[PDB]
Amino acid sequence: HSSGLVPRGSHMKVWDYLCGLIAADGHLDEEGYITILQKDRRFIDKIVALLKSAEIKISSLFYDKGAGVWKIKVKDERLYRYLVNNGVIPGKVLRPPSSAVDPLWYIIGFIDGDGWVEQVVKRAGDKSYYYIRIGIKTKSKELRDWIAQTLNDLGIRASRADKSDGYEVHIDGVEAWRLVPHLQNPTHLERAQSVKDNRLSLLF
Ligand SMILES: [Cl-]
Repeated sequence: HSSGLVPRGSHMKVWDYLCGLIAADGHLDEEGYITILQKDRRFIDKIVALLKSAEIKISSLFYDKGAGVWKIKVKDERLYRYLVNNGVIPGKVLRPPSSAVDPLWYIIGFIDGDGWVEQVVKRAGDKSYYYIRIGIKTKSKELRDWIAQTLNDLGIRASRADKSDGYEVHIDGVEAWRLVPHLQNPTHLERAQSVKDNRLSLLF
């Protein structure tokens, strides 16, 4: 019984997921093209499969040797319009998506596109307990604020931290484990699993 995939069918979430993914890792250009950038090729493969599923044709897929990333080029008017109507501004500060986008699925997409998984440590009676943190960093304060407030509204606790080079939202411990099954980025999934390797993990 296979799960943890981006939903399809009558309650599909492909576009909502892609909205967050592309907001995180994409750029829309003057010509009407969407370019999705990812370093990790096995994640690239999953994106390609999702786009195929949505009937979105790929114009090109090429490894930018300079930047060190794979670029998926897409030329699709309906997708381009959907994206620009959900805070994905063309050029080179993002806005939150509208109410019509499934917020949980946009946020998962965004985590997959540009978030990270790390192990943090809580110090208790002279011992170090490890637990996972999912983090997003963005230059848009408005988007960061919305991600945090939106997760809080869903009942998934999130905190905020302001860094010299950007605005962070943190989803820790149990809260992160509530998102992991939905993440498509295999690097996230492996790093989450690594916390169990510690002799002292807070939750395992
Ligand atoms: Cl944990």
